[PDB]
Amino acid sequence: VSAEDKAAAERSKMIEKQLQKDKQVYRATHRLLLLGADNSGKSTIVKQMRIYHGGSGIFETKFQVDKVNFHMFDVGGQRDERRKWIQCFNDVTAIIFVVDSSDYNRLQEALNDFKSIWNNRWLRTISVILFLNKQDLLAEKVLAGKSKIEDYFPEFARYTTPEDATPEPGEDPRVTRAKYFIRDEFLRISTASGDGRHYCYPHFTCAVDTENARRIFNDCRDIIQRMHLRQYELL
Amino acid sequence: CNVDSNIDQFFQPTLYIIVIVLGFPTNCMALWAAYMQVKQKNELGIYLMNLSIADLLYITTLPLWIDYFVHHVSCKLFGFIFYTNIYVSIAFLCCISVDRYLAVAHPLKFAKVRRVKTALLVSAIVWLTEIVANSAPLFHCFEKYPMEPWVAGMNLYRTFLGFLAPWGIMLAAYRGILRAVRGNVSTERQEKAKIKRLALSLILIVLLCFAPYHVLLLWRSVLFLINPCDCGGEENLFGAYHVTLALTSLNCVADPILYCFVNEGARHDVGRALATLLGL
Amino acid sequence: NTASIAQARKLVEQLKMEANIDRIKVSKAAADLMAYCEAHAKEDPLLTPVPASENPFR
Amino acid sequence: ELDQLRQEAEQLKNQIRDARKACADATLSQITNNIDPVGRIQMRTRRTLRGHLAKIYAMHWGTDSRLLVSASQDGKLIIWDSYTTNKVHAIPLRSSWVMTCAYAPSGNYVACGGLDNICSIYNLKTREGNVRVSRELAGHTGYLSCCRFLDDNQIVTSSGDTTCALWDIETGQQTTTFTGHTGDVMSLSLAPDTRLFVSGACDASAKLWDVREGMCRQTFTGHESDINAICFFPNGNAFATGSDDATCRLFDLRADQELMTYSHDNIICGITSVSFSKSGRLLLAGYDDFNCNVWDALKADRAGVLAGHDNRVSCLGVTDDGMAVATGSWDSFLKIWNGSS
Amino acid sequence: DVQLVESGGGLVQPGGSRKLSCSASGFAFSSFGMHWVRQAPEKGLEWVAYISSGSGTIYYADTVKGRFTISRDDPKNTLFLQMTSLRSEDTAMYYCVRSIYYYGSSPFDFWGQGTTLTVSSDIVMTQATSSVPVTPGESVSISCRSSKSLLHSNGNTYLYWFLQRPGQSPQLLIYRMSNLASGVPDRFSGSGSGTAFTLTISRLEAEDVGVYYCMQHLEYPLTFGAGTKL
Repeated sequence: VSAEDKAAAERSKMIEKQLQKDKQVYRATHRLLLLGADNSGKSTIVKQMRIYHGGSGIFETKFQVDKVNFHMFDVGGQRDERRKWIQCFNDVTAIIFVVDSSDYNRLQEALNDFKSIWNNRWLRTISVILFLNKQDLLAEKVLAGKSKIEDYFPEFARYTTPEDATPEPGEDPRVTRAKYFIRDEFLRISTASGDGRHYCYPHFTCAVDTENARRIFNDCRDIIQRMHLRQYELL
Repeated sequence: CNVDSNIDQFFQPTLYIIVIVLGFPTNCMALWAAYMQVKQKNELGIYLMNLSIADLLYITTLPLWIDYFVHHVSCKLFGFIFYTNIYVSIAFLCCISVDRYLAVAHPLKFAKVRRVKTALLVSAIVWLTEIVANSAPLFHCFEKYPMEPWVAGMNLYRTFLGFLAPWGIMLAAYRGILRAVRGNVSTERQEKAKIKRLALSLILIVLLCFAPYHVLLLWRSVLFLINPCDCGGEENLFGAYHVTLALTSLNCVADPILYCFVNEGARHDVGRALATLLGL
Repeated sequence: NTASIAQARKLVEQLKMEANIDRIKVSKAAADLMAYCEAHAKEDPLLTPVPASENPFR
Repeated sequence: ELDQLRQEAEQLKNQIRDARKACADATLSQITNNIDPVGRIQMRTRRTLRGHLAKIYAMHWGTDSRLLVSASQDGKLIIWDSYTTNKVHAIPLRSSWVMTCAYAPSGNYVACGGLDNICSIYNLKTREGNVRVSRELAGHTGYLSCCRFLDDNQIVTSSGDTTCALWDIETGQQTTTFTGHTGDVMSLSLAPDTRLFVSGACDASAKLWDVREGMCRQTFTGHESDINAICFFPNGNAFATGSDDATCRLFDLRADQELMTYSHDNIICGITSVSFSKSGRLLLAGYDDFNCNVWDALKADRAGVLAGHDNRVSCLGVTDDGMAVATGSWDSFLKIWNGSS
Repeated sequence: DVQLVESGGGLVQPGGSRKLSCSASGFAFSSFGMHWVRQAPEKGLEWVAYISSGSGTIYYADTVKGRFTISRDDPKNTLFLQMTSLRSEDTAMYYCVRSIYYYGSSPFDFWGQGTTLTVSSDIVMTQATSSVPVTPGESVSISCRSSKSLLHSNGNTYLYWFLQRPGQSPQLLIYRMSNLASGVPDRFSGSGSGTAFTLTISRLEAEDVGVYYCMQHLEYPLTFGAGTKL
């Protein structure tokens, strides 16, 4: 080793120190992959929480809850026919799937997309946080009554409100039945294959809803808790 | 005084040998699995690495006691290694208990502590402090404790801060783990029940494989507290002490079973290890 | 209909353009690939491990 | 009209298959049956390049065969001196997700690109003393999967919009746009003469274009799934495609057919990277199966296995002089394998 | 941009400590190692001090060891030399030189406009030739010798060639025998073996007039050589 090689070695050592300093931050933050239909209010949630940074493409949104940093990634302006870039997101903490519950025309397409995402090979162990966005629009539409879910889904007639369901006191019971019917439609695919490897967390949120960050933080806490239970030989 | 322990202890020369037989290979596989867990950057494997090492050293210590007992550089030899590995194992069992508690009860706010570098740092102290603390008999001859008051105070220390504090933190941390697991939506009822059973098994096996000896040790110390060298605790305690000494050895066999073999991942790990070892 | 027909005719034109390439015999091309493979086999440190003296990754 | 257009397209395809069958008389295995098969090849990990914080998706050897550049999901492009393991450079990236990286043939610039749809090219040798974005190429509507340098002023990129593009660096505009692919394009390999270049896509097809004029000169099919990686033969008259169907297929330019299929029934995981050796006899392919395979390109047998990675081998490159093979996997580790004897 | 201004100096007493500062503007000072180099009046050069990036490694010359100090202010992009017990041989030109070390780098890039100081074993370089006709349009070759061969096990021979114009600071011509600096035109070249070193100029211009200097970097004593005047 000569003088120049020694100087190069010290340069590499400084680079390694900076690398460790960056590793601290990298392990400190959890990466969340945001997906949803083009009309499924995902950009609305992103804007309500924080301000995104484009650069069609990647949309980055870093938000901090309880001194824990989360990094939401919205992949927009792309054809979602295979989502073959999903192999990049095989290590995200959670997949935030936002679905508009007030569009029964595209509700079946959203259900099929959720089935594809859940049963995806690369997202076998990645938990999904399900945000049933635009609850106010759904309530208004089912209150109007001119649109029937029965003609779109024939199992609504034989569907009843679950006893587990917790509705708002000032909320119409038909609204509760519609909400929980859609949530059970999603949870059917969630429970068809995802027994122990990963879980789907459903949430009812609207455009004006502001506690989405707290829900994401709690769901990520549960996900990491189960991950540590499996990792630390407790499961 | 009237020291008598050769007859009743003559009924378990074989417990130590069978402990060696079931501990050396099992603890070797546990050490290998712990090393593997270290390779996946799991800092808990570092504690499992040293816990198996602590048990392994106790197991390698064990033949020396057996042959010398038959017959009859000893105190500074295994006689020193005797006290440490009994308490280094427990100390490396509380570190596992605390690390699991921090990873489960607070999974999002203690990433700095749950590090391989930090695991070695807190493991270095555990080896260092126990070596330093129990080095008092050496500086500050199989273990008999004739009546010596200094080692009586050491007995009180080693029965309080050697067991009650580490096992107390064990129980507290595992109860906290159970409480945090109960408030987990993802886990089903069966998995939560299995976690509860695992915590109960660990806590109760520690208390049934280490507490009788320390309880008798505390009883002897408080017996000396009033009467010096005339109480004659040999009358109804000595054979019981020598049987709890044999009872203590069962932890070196329980640890690689409880902490490694129970989990499916470590079972697959040891399976691959043994299969590849037999293959070559 | 003006869109699908245009794409179909473009695909047809591209296919017939691809149809006029003089495809040589697979035997002679494979033999040429083999000869190239065998001529440079000595200049391959990966095929024939290089002695450690001039190996820069020793 | 439209039905007639489809019918004549089918007749052209059938004529293509008939011409290929007429040209096809003997499999290359039959020709090479007389050559000496290479024995078992074992490759040692001379160096391990530790320092990446997460999975590594791409790497590219420098033309000096010594410096290499690797891209990882932490938004980091690390340039290593492979001989001494020293980290020459560490470039933070605007977007954490880059699925490709490249090294300029002169070595002055490096390139990266990913889910941001922007090809970020950095000037290594600046009087400023640091690395800065020399240019940010925009114009792709999909994720950029692979970029290669023709020279210091021309680059070639492939994206998920089923398009490839040829960029003039000064102008920053798509000089030529290659639009013949149906599915997402993953990997492109620049020909040694840099006059043509091939690229594999999701439609189970590899299209070879020419840079100067810019139309799909040839199209090769045969794979059953998405083609994940591609690499030109050293002579430039052939290339290799590795796809998700766990088979590597070698295509020949002049024959316009498929030579053989490097497929083993034991392995089922898809291919992530494919590259040849200097003489072209060895084809090294990294898999999803956490290890790489080394086949004899003319006998289609598994001459060796490179198994030192805890996760899938995402990228795998071979030096220009053929001294070593550097594989970057998802366990943050770049291993420089090399021969033993 | 990429300019190293310097301040301090003047007539000083032998018993008075001095601060001699160099400020870097227009390039990343934090990632660059730094050197302090001395030019005796109408004489050759001699390296005085060196400090790596981040102040990890600090080396001093044998002639000024124990009374000189260097430290860097990265936020202010400043490097100052503190001088104690000034001697009569410190009356000289001083230059603050940036230096980055990695494979392919030219680790003497810019020599700033230095400051004058007025006061009231090791590798040796021969450079026997000292006078050359100033006739332009010729092909002049400048020779040099080394006590020990500068070739290393790696392969790179740590020989550096600088040109100092009559009224400007010295500039890099060659950071290693087989390669050429950035701003230097393709007119210059270098070649040699072992200790025999040669600098070749194909055509001579009016801007090539100056003093040529050679340096070794194999050993951190970094002793210069006696200059050659054209």
